Amino acid sequence: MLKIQAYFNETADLPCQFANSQNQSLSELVVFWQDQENLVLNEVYLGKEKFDSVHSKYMGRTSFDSDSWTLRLHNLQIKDKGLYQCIIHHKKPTGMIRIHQMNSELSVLA
Repeated sequence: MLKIQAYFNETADLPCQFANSQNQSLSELVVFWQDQENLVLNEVYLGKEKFDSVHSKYMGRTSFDSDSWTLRLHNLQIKDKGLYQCIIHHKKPTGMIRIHQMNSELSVLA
């Protein structure tokens, strides 16, 4: 289990741990990040960020980097500690197929 540690009011990079052996391009994928309570942190629909699914709890605090397949969670709260998940779908003309998953344990120290 990937364990991350950051401090209160600081920042954290939640790793998606996607080698991309599938060699997909972002324009063909749908990337989601949700917390232990299945709340959306960030969503990148076929390459474009979609904020109408993001929970207010995260509005303005996330930023996804495709180069590293990492979501950056800003302005950490002691309440942000917990388990997070990266979920990547390959959107086929039909619908979607899940091709990846990873969890990260974020510890926020005061």
